[PDB]
Amino acid sequence: GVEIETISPGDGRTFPKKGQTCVVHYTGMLQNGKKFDSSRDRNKPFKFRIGKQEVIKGFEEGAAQMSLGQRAKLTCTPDVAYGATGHPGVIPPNATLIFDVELLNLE
Repeated sequence: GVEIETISPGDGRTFPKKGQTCVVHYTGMLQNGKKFDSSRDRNKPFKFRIGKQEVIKGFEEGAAQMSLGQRAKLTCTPDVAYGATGHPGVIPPNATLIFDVELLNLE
């Protein structure tokens, strides 16, 4: 269950398709917790492609439901990212993730 809460500006028409490699200034946030990840720290804005199951399921659907210049606010359910397992030491079991996602890409 990916629940978008869009902060408005962008274009709203350049939608991500297959065979497209995109660039995101994401920022992790644990719900009822602190930060765990930020692409804004390293200033390398995480170039990745669409469809090849690189990212988790919750971030993959939320990326496709955006457009260029937009600023979303994800809420990834446990069953789509880690909630059975949990990423070891970093993400606990049965976790619900919060993402500040900005798509400033190409293609």
